[PDB]
Amino acid sequence: DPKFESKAALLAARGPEELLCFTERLEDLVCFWEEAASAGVGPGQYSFSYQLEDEPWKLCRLHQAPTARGAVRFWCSLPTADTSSFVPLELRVTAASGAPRYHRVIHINEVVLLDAPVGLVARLADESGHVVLRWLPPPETPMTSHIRYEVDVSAGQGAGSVQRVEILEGRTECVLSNLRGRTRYTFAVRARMAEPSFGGFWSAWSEPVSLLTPSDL
Amino acid sequence: GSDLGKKLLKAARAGQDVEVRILMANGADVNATDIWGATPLHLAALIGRLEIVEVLLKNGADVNASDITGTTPLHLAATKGHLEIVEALLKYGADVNASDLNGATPLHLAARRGHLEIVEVLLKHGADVNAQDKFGKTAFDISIDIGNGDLAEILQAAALE
Repeated sequence: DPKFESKAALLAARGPEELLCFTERLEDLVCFWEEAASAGVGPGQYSFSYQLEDEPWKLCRLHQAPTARGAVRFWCSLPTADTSSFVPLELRVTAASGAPRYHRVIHINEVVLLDAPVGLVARLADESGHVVLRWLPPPETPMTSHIRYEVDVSAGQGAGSVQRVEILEGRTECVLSNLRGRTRYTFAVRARMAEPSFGGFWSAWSEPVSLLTPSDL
Repeated sequence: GSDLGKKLLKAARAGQDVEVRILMANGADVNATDIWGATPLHLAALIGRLEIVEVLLKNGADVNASDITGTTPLHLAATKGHLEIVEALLKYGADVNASDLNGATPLHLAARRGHLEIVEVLLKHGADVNAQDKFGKTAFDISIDIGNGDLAEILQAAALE
C-alpha cells in the first residue's frame, strides 16, 4: 500500500522516537516504529505483546520493512477481532532478551487517520449566485455521522487558498456565498474523526474538482 | 492475584479515579501485579494521571516496585515526560538510581526523549551522571546520539561538580 507509507511517514514526522499506532476504518490497527537497526537484528529479536480490556495477553506478528536509508521499520497489524474501540489497549515492545523497549496504553478511537473523501462534485445552487459542493465519506468507513470535514477553495495557478471552511459532523455538503464570477475555482476536502468521542489528525486531501462561475447579476 | 486486586489494575490503567479509590476502600491490594509485574502505580504513571498516582502513594503504593523488565514508575514517567509525577514519586522516596534490564536509569530514558526539565530534577535528587547502561552509554553519550546540545551542556556541568 503506497498510501499506507505516506500515512506512516506523516505520523513519523509528528513523533519519530515513540511507538506510533493508527486506525484507518475503525476495524484495524497498525502499530509501528522506525529504528536505526543494525544488519543483525530482525523481526524475531523483539516481542509485540498486547492486551484488551479483559482478553488475555497475546503476541502480535512482527514484520520488518526498510524505510528511507539505513533505517528499519517494524510494524504489527492486529487481527480484526482484537480491534475494539472505546476500551483501554495496552502495548509492550520487549526484546526477546527481555529488555524493555516501549510501553503504551491507547484507545483505538483516539488515533484515527482516515482516507481522503471521494466523489466530490460541484454545481450551482438552486438560488442565484452560489456554488454547492457535495462529496462522499471515505469508502467503507463506519460511523460517517461523526466525521468532520474541511473544504479548500483555490484559485488560478501560482496562488490559491482563498478560503477555508469547516463542515460540521455528518454533513457532506457546503454552500458558498461570496465567490467572484467568471473565475476558475478549485475545491478539495479532507476528513477527520470528531471529538470528544474520537481523535486523530486530518486525512489526505481528496482529488480536486474545478468550476467556472457565471456572470454576477 | 485477587478479584479486587485485578480490578484495581484495570481501574488504574483506565484512568478511573473514583473506581481506584472505592476499590482499595473495599480492601484491594494496592501492590497487586499483573503477569508483567506492573503495579497500579506503574499504570497510573504510564497514562499520566497525577491525581491517581498521588492517591496510590498515600494508600501505601510501593514507589520502588519494578516489573519483570526492570522498569519502575519513575522510569515510565521520565519517558513520557510527566514532570509532576516525576516530582511526586521522588517526594515519596523513589529510587533515582534504579536500572532496568537494559541497565538504564530514569536519567537515561528522560535524556533519550529530550525532557530537559526532568533531567535537572533527577540530578537534584542525586542521579548518577556517570551511570552506564548495558550498551556502555552514559546519560551524556545519549545526548550526543540524539544531538541536544542544550541537554549536552547541562550534564557536562553536572559531571564536573
